[PDB]
Amino acid sequence: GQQYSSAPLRTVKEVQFGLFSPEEVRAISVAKIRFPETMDETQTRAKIGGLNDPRLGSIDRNLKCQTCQEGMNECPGHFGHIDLAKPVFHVGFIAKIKKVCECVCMHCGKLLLDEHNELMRQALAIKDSKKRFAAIWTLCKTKMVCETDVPSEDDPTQLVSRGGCGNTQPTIRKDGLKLVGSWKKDRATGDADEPELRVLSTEEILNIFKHISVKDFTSLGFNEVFSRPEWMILTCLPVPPPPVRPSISFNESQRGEDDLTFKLADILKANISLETLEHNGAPHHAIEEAESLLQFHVATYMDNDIAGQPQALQKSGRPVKSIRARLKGKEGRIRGNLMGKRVDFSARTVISGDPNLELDQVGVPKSIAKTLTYPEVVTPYNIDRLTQLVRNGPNEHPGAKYVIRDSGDRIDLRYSKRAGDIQLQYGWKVERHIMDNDPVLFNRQPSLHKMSMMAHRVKVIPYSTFRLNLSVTSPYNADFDGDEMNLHVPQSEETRAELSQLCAVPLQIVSPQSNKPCMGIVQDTLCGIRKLTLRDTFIELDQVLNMLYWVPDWDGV
Amino acid sequence: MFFIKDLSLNITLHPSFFGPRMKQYLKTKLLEEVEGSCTGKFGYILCVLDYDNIDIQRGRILPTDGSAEFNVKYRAVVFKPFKGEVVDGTVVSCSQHGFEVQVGPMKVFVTKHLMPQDLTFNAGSNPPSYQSSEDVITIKSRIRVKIEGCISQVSSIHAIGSIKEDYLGAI
Amino acid sequence: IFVYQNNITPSAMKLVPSIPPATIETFNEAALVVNITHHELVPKHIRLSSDEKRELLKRYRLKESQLPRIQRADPVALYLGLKRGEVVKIIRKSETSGRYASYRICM
Amino acid sequence: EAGRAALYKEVYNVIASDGSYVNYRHMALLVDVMTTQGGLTSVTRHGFNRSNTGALMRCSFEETVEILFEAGASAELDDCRGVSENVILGQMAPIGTGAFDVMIDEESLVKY
Amino acid sequence: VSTSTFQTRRRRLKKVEEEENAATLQLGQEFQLKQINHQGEEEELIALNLSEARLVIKEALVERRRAFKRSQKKTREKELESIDVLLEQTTGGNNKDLKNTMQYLTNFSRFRDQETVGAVIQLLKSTGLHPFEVAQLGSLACDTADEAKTLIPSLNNKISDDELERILKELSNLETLY
Amino acid sequence: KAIPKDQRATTPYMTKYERARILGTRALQISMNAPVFVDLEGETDPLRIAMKELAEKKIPLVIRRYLPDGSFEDWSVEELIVDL
Amino acid sequence: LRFGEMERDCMIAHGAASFLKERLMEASDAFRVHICGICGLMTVIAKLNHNQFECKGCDNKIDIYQIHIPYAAKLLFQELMAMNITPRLYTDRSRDF
Amino acid sequence: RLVKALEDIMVHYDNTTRNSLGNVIQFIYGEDGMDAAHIEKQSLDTIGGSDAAFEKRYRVDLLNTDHTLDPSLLESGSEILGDLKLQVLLDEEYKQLVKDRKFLREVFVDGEANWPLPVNIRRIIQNAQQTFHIDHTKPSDLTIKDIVLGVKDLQENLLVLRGKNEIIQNAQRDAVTLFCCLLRSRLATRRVLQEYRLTKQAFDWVLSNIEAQFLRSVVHPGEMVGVLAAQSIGEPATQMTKKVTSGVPRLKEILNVAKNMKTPSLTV
DNA sequence: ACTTTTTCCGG
RNA sequence: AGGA
DNA sequence: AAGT
Ligand SMILES: [Mg+2]
Ligand SMILES: [Zn+2]
Ligand SMILES: [Zn+2]
Ligand SMILES: [Zn+2]
Repeated sequence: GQQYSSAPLRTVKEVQFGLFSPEEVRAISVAKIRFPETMDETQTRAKIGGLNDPRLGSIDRNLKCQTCQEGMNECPGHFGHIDLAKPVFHVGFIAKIKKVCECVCMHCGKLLLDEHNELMRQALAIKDSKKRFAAIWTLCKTKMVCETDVPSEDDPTQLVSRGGCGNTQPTIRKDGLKLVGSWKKDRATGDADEPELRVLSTEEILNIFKHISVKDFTSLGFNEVFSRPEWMILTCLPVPPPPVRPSISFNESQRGEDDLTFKLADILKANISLETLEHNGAPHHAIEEAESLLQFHVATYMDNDIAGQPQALQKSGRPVKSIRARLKGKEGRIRGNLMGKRVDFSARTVISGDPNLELDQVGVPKSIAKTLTYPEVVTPYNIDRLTQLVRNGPNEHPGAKYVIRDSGDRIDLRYSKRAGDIQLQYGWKVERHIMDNDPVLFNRQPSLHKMSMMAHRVKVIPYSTFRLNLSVTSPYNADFDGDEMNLHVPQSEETRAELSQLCAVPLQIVSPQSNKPCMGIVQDTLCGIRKLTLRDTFIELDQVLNMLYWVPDWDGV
Repeated sequence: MFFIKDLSLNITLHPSFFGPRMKQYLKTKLLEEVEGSCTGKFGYILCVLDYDNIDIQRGRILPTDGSAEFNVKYRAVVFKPFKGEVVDGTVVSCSQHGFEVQVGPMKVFVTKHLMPQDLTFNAGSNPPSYQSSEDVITIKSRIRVKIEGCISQVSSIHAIGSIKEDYLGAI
Repeated sequence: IFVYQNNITPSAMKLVPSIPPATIETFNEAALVVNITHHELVPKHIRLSSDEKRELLKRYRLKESQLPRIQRADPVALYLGLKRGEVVKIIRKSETSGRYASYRICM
Repeated sequence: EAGRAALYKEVYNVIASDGSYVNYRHMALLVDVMTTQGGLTSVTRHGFNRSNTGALMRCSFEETVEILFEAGASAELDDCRGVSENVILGQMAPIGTGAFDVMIDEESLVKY
Repeated sequence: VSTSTFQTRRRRLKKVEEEENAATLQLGQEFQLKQINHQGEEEELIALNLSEARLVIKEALVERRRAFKRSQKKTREKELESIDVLLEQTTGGNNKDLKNTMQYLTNFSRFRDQETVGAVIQLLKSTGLHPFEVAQLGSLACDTADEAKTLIPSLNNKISDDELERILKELSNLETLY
Repeated sequence: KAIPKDQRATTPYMTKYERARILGTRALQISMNAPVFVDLEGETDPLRIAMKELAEKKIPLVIRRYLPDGSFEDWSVEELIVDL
Repeated sequence: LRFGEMERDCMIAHGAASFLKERLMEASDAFRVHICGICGLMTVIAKLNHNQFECKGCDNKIDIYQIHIPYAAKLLFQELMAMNITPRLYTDRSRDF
Repeated sequence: RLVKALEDIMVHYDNTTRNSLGNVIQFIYGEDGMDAAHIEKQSLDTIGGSDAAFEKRYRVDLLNTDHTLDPSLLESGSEILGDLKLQVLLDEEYKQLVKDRKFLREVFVDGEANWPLPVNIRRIIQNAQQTFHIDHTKPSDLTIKDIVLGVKDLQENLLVLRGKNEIIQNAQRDAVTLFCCLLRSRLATRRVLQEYRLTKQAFDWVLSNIEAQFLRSVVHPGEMVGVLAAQSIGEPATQMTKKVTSGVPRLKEILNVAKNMKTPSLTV
């Protein structure tokens, strides 16, 4: 249950994507984030002012968050930060970094081609940011020299100086996380034969990226406000709060920290070695060694499943779970937690056919009706019935499980010392049992049809199976050979209208899939209906009279 | 100073109020919040003008809660003070530190240091006073202060002022 | 329109845009042997005026983007000499309505 | 235009082969979607999923992270017109029930 | 929830400069010379000289008592008692600010009559000064042009000394003798 | 931008979705103890009440039909034809 | 139980906009956050008790909104931010169309 | 894929079929603007038969002693013979019937008459017969103006798109072309009088019903048509069990827009 | 040279 | 490891 | 089993 907030409530109209500037990370940050140690202020069970809650979110459950006073269910996480000793590439941008080096001068930071070249001014025209970059790259990738002077937009005899620097451009190729270039050179007009082979430093690529003009990077995919190229190179790493990397604290004295917590620790661990290594008597090879390891961890934390094979693995052999891996399809945030969801007010059991049920009704076993609960508001129309169900308790059929006051507090009728003496008030919700003739959404998975999920009238019945009319067998595609089905219960008088008025079984009869009725008379009834209608088939008074009474809407004639 | 600002408050009405006395209940609920309210953005909202012609507009029914949200377009008299603004006000409180001045809805305090040197604190008077070679500044006395700086404090705006410069002080 | 048998040399092709506002079209003779427009599957395409396209957009409250597109290199877009931005009205037969009119803007 | 008519004929035939019948409009729409682009746009990860619709909508299928990485690097703006974006935001999607808005008129209330 | 206005500036990420407010007539973003009314038309800023402001609230609240008694169907020291009664009627009482304001105005007003406030507004709204200078000129009683130009240091070169001193003379005549 | 009543071009008839959202909305309000605009001739279900309110076109709600461009047509549940 | 992609589809098919919203919020995930009106992030240090709001970084103690999104979405957004990506959420629109 | 590809597509309040970008997929849903549930396979009688049998059916010649409508068909029978003014209407009428025959023979090349269309007219007429207790012995109280103009008037009201402009009005005439075709064929002067034997009331009733039933049949702005289509192809796909690649793998080949196809063929 | 999907639900 |  |  979440508390009242004086803050204007709106809906999200736009999602403006971008990159975090290192300046923003240091601003939004509630803590920095210096010690790999989780908590235990020298074994003393409570969070260290180093990693998790040096003002972040909050473990302990009891003991609320130091910053947003709220605590647990209300307190979102609070982001921190780690100021990295040397800059490092963000894994995901490794090639959009490389491709930007390929378009710009590796010394002056100017586009290798401009409004002077015609193929370039053609690509510069493109409106789609992704396609405009695509064309600009395929053009500037070949340009192996930064041009000093280029022929004027008329004659080759008079040449215009487009911009300074003449320097030869390196032939950039990647070596799993590192960018190694190979400058063309000169030496007595020839050379290469054997060029200049040196790996491009993260910091030098950054300084060039900083120098790329607004107009320039803007001509490429980029945006000056939300995504400048310099921001693809990580300077200041954001520390995600505990809600993101929960401490699965089994029992009292036993940690159980998340993989992301371990991985961030490894980053910190490596970041400290590098920092000290350089500040101290710098043995150079040792630095480029400790740097490359930091690049590894910062990389493997976001994505662990990289082509350049060392797959960072927890000492257990089992690899560390990437942030990428967490978001990756079918079962995994987007697909498994957002597009799909495990829900409440849902029930499932074996299905069985009933010829005495109506087309649109579903047989609901008592046990399930007694568990599933609709929240009805105490109104002058219901008050009297409602109190009787409240009195009836959570144990007998037409009964109720909870009562909810204006004060927002839940009253468990199963335990309340006031379960008998309970006087309802208008505006209170009574969580009553699923009763006869309530609309419920009934579905049989897979669900490749709009008709695989239809609304039905509840019919509370004995025996553990969901009973269903035989003609509705086909749309769901269910047989009674051990097939099971789902039942979802609407909570609003509004979500109910949607079920009853749009997706009820009778509405769903004549299908748009093939402009024909999608339900008919199947099995027994079909077989008997033939046998019954032959010219040879005659029925005596006795039976006729029963068959007439059996039709519920009989004229009595 | 003292403005006539066109503003608009989004009010969110419960369905039990969807009776004829709705435009009535809304207008009252507006005055409930807006009137007497104080922001740093617009200052003290004091009085809502033209009650009869308050624009309720159409209330949009909110998805899963039956409540309707209306943007109430209205016009009111506001008061937002600024630095450099010279205000006339009556004294309220007085101490060894200085004196406070009531200017409309806001209290402006004058430091002993933001006052001429000649005027000194006379503790031995009922009530406490500030005594110049010619002037006497005490509780009920009228003053003219230059507002030197403002602070937006929750449900108010307090300011610091000086009666040091020319054509300021006891009136 | 230049109707060639086997090829137009890359030297010669470099002179096609060089004379504006006039426009030039290259056409391999061997392609023209049969008219595509006469085929069963090819519906009537109609070039719209600047005033007609202005109206189509007003009447369906569209931005140029929001329209189905025809490629500049499209057999029919070539046959009709469609320039980028020009719209074709495609009057096709419908098993549903009898006559359905689509629209395609030139890319 | 002929590509459309061919592509439909070809689709329709797969259906009628198995014996089954699907109303025109359905196959018509699929065909028309692949087609409106100006050419044959595959119902694949690199086909339709590589179009100009909102990042979240696109990320709900196949390239997810890589999609979102680009979304940030190019500073994409999701319109939030798509279904997928409203399901992800826990909002009422502009679908059926949500394709319009409901308001009270004070005048028509003080009338009844 | 709080109050919004006609100014719909979309500060996309680019937060600040929230530049100072002064008698450089550089007041807020909100309190700008060019504004937009309900209707959408560009209207000028409305600044009131306390008396112009007293008569506004007086009117507003009086006409409010009318509407309240309509729906329910089915001399300075003495102006203060009269006012402090209307507040008890119309206002929620909780508005300690309006009660304080109404008294402050009732006392500090230069012009008592509506007829008088009109003539002040005429005389002043002909100089072309910013509504703020116009209010401060009608609010602060001045004698030397030096006085006014020193107290409203926005005036500085916007008017002749002799001109401001002609206006100051006529303002002194209009001043209703309590 | 808002389309004037005299210039409206949508159905004079009410959509299946409009009707289903009106009954849901009125049922939610009637259930939230809202004022009911018709004699509840023995009626106790907020949907049945809402259906009756609609039957006598006595629902004070207004459908804002939005167009792909953002422009819209405001139509009253009073004016909308319920053939359905 | 599961209300997966396929069941989402059928719900979209019927046109049950509210039913789906409710199935994914009320029936499951539903959570409330405080977001900055300047940099649409869950940055806001909402002390919803003392009525104090703030977003240091923006120095915004005023332009703050309340929003209802699934808890998994608060998560996704934090995870995207964890990887330097900013999924800035805005309550108004600039683009039109 | 079929779903994820089409999800965002639905019918808007301008009968236009659009995606999340507001880009037009179809100008009117399924080329006619009708809900697939409201459509039924009906026979377009004008399509086939001998050019001779067509004449026997739809031709009325008030200027000929043998091809006029017998006074047994209508009360006007006697006074209607030789009326030049009415023959202009029956000619107008017959001239459209022939235009339609030739039109249909373009749309449906093989002459297939069984096409799914809204409003089951066969039943409207059948029901008028029991509703009004149609006497196949007595002459109708219908005028030739009543029948001919009557159909013309109904046509003006079979509305799909509503806008007051040529673009929309032409689009409207278009989307309604085929239905009118059937309607004119089923409501021709001779057909009404000789076959059905409807009276003025019965005819007026048959008309208003078509109108209402037609109006009823149009798609609902909000219809999630994208997902609907995706599923209406997707599900039948699940029930799948010269020699060219067919079913599931051919469909797989299709959506993929695979160039390297298994069974390429040309039909010359 | 190089990547990614594949119907729905007790331990 | 197992159901439809 | 396909396709950058
Ligand atoms: Mg089975
Ligand atoms: Zn917190
Ligand atoms: Zn250079
Ligand atoms: Zn912020």
